[PDB]
Amino acid sequence: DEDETTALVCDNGSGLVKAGFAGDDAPRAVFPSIVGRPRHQGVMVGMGQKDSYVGDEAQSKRGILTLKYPIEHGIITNWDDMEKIWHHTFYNELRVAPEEHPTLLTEAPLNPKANREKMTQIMFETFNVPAMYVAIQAVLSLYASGRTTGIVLDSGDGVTHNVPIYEGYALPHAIMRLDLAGRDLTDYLMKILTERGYSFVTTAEREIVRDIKEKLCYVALDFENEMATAASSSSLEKSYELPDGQVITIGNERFRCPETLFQPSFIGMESAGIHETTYNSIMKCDIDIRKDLYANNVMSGGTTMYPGIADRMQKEITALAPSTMKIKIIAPPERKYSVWIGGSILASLSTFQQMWITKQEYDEAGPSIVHRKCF
Amino acid sequence: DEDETTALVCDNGSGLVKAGFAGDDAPRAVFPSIVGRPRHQGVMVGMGQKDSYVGDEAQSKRGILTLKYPIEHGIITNWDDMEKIWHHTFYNELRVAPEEHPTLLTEAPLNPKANREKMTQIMFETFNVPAMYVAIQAVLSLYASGRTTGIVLDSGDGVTHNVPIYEGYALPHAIMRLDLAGRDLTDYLMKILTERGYSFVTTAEREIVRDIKEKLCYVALDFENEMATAASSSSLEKSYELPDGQVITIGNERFRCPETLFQPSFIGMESAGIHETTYNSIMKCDIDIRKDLYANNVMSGGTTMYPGIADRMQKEITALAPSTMKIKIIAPPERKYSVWIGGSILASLSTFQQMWITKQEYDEAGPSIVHRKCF
Amino acid sequence: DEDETTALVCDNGSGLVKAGFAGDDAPRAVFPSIVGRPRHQGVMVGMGQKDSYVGDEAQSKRGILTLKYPIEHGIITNWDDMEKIWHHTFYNELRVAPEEHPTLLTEAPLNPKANREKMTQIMFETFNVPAMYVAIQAVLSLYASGRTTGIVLDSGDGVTHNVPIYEGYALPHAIMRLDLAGRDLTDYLMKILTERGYSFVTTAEREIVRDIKEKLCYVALDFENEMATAASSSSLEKSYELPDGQVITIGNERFRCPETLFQPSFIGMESAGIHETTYNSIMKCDIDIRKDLYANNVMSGGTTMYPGIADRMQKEITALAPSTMKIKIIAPPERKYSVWIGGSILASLSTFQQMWITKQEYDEAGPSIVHRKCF
Amino acid sequence: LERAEERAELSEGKCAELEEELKTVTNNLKSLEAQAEKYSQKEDRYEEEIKVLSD
Ligand SMILES: Nc1ncnc2c1ncn2[C@@H]1O[C@H](COP(=O)(O)OP(=O)(O)O)[C@@H](O)[C@H]1O
Ligand SMILES: Nc1ncnc2c1ncn2[C@@H]1O[C@H](COP(=O)(O)OP(=O)(O)O)[C@@H](O)[C@H]1O
Ligand SMILES: Nc1ncnc2c1ncn2[C@@H]1O[C@H](COP(=O)(O)OP(=O)(O)O)[C@@H](O)[C@H]1O
Repeated sequence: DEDETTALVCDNGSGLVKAGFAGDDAPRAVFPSIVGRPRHQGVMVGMGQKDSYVGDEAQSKRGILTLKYPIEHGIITNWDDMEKIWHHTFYNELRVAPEEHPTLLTEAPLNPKANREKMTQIMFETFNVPAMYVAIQAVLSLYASGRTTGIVLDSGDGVTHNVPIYEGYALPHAIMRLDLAGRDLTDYLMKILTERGYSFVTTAEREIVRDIKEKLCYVALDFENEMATAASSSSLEKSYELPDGQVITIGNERFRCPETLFQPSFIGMESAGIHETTYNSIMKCDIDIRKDLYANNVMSGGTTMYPGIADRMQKEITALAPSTMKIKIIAPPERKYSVWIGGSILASLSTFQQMWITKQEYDEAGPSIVHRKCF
Repeated sequence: DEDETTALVCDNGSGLVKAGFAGDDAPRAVFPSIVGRPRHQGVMVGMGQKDSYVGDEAQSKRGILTLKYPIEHGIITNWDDMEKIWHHTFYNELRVAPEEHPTLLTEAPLNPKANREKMTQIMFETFNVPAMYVAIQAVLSLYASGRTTGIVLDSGDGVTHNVPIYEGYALPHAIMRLDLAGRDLTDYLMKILTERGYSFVTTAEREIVRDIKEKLCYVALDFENEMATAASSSSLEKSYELPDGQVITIGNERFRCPETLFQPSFIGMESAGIHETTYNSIMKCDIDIRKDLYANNVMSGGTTMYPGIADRMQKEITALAPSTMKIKIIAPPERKYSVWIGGSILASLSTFQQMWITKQEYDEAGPSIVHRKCF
Repeated sequence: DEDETTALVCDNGSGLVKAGFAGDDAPRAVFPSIVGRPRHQGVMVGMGQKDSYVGDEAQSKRGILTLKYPIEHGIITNWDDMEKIWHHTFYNELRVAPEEHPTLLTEAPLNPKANREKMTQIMFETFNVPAMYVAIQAVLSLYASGRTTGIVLDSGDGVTHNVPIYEGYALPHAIMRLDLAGRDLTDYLMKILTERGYSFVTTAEREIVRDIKEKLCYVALDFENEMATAASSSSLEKSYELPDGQVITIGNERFRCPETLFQPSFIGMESAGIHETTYNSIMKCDIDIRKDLYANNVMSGGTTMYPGIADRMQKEITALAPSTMKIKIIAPPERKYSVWIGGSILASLSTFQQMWITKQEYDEAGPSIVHRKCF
Repeated sequence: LERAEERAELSEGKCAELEEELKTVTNNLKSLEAQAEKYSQKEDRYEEEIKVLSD
């Protein structure tokens, strides 16, 4: 429905796919990366009923569906489900025909090449796109934020990439790939809500807990002060309405879940924590780089929206940092959306028009071309 | 009448309560976790007749009683009824007053905290026990089975816990708790027996179906091959004599009911089964742990009392496991009783003498102390 | 268990520790420079379990331990862990109390002096050694190799030192120190194995990649030719088996890891590589020295075990070198162990018996004495 | 009613969001009040370092 062959932009995460067209400042819609399937035997005749539901269909009919995500910590492992998600995104909601538009996809720079090669392959081979580019999420948040330098901290649903960029350059020896994200925080919360008497196991229950976290949780500027207080008084509880009319109240679990980002040991992970990985990405860079990365701690993705996180991360790095150095977090409202936004900006740059893989180059070069043309 | 001031041990599950003294062989008595109450109007007078019946009393007079279980899915919800079960257990069969004897009770680590707090509180406030401890059923299973390392698959009456333990340490993020247990297998059997022409709806009928399951059902090492014959010939049926002289038989339903453990969807549960949970508990553990857990899958609890289960599980995990690796199962004759057995072992260890909560510690701290000192 | 009060010899690097007695041919025990600590909460009672594990204990029980290396690029920063490594080495494996035997420790001359002062201090103040001598690894390398003159090429796990020696004298202005070593080569391998779909981040996983490197990696005489071949054919792929039965197949990563020694930009290092520095160490020496250093380029320490390394280094130095001149590399089987051997040789020389610091000269002078008595 | 209640919920949603933003901003206000004052004090500590260094 577009009146120009603008590039399409789709940010495919473990959570939701943000999608819209290049040149806008937002996706048209967010398409949860979900393909649902009925888990019950039909009794009534003439009910329609499909073998699978996609995106918002999968969540709307979830009462009898088992819901699964095709993306594991940033890598697509279930390609059948992503073709359904992508098809639905273009076909029904973005009202897009990729055959007439270049498409820009996003990815962590640290993920296996198999994902960037396959995403390049599907847009050219299944959706017949005239051109492709797969972009780096550190880059995309920095474009959206108006920055060329900084440590980009995603703390997303899937992966935390911890990548320092200076003057537009990667500083790869200082990268901390971290296997800790919102999907793990959610599982932790289900176990501690079980301690409170509310057992969340099945899909409807998993989606409820993800909704509880998104509306009730925070990290706390100072964990121990909130911990001691929340564990001692009901004044720190917050309620949530369960869909059947029942309610749940949450106390110190409200922050114990988000806290895993700073304390990965909460879920059995061996990790420095997001504030130390951010710190180490600054620390491992050259001495004349360190000052610029300290002043540019850059947020990306979701969870960066938790109360106390922008103030806490700045304090946690300051506590590890040398004196003299001025430490600052860049936490724009373009939060949870900056990677998609960066894609819109990048796709549209005049300086990026030659970075696109064309269909002819793809067909001659093969799928490995993404390694030579994108990153 | 005892020759030592030892601890008392009671495995109070959602099914039955195994009770005896620490340091002894087994439980002195096993009670149903049942409190029974009459559902009829009396006509004769001077007939005795209780307001409520407990344990074996509840079953012996069940012809006119409705039978309720104070414990469900691993948690006591009716503390008053458990105090009644315990008064009877301790004073009438064990012939002991807990006032002079430390008492060990059990739970799963993922049961709501209320379970451990009420177990501790009843014994300290209504029995005046000098000390308390709430134990981990998986730990007790490992002591009884001769292991410090393995996956404990307790397959109980109300819940399956599925927890990896390595060198005496928990790997808690890898616990795959499942909402499928022996009580659900009984209800499934009642529905399939109804399809066969034998409907059961009231308590007397429900207790009998559980008894039918316990004596007639098996799981089969290979359910497809078992079904090929069981569904083709009457030679695979087994008869059960009902209390009223009627005879009920079961054909391939004899193994299809237990099969739920490998097919939870049979009762409407969103799960692939116990072997999937066993496998994922191993998967969530570090690579240098996994080799020992594959070699040490531990069956404990009841419902493991189905012929073909040790072999069924070895095949089902081997099928998911990497090649080269040896997958092994521990399934001792001390099945269903192994938790009690472990209780006696733990309660009496010299290394466990300081793990006990004393009455003085309880009175000063209140019941929340169990959450901090036991585990 | 030793029949003489000979010197103890221990080469303690950032990777492995080689320990034995002077006058012998080989270390009696080899330990990793590792102290391990449990990162999990204990669940079972009476399980023993140590607070910390050392050397081979640390690796043997590693499934639930985080493993730390006390040495950072050649300098010991964690002396709590090193006194454990030394105590274990002496007390349990060499079966010696250092109080009865002199001890020789080793380090590069550009290693901060603080480390040789502390090595002298640990043996005198914790182990009460009667005497000390901190040796130059290059000195020990030339004794073990049968040389007085030559270039010592010693890239290790920590750093690369690169030092020319002529007639037993050092030419220190020609030392080319680089922050380029096996730990960084390993980090590069972890990133490129991630590119292939095998992401390794935890201690167990990091140890696996280090083990993959040691068993599978090589350099090849010609990098462009090996690269072009690996990119064209499966004939250069090699498999590795992992502890849980997983198998990884590795292609050009097998030599791209080692390649970093010639291409330091792979790990963010500002360097032209080890052949440029080996060449410069010869070049910075007087022309009447250079002829003997060119003909006696001597490998010691590990990484020298990569097939194709002796030939690539000889070829690159030859390409950089003037024509007519004969360039030769000595790469003896006593590789990775030759420094220990040199330690044994030096400690036992009659001409070296006056070089030992006694626990008297040390106590009167203090720790700084190592700078005047050793190097 | 459902729509009005929905508006109450949407408006309460906004109310809570604004409240969270209010508190975030207010908490930032307070940390900034503390910083503006600490900074005014630093404006003086630094000015003093200049005066001392000048002397
Ligand atoms: N307000 C919030 N409170 C708590 N967590 C949040 C909040 N906003 C975003 N996050 C978390 O971040 C993730 C969604 O952010 P997003 O980066 O847009 O996902 P994606 O990478 O698919 O685009 C979810 O896990 C969500 O729980
Ligand atoms: N032969 C059998 N067939 C089927 N189920 C059995 C058999 N024997 C024991 N069980 C089951 O054991 C359960 C109670 O045992 P138990 O494992 O000790 O509970 P828990 O461990 O949680 O305290 C009951 O549901 C009972 O049906
Ligand atoms: N087969 C090999 N492949 C790659 N590197 C090797 C090999 N053998 C030895 N090295 C390296 O050398 C180390 C052992 O030799 P050494 O230099 O004496 O220890 P260090 O450098 O810590 O002082 C090992 O950690 C390994 O990283």
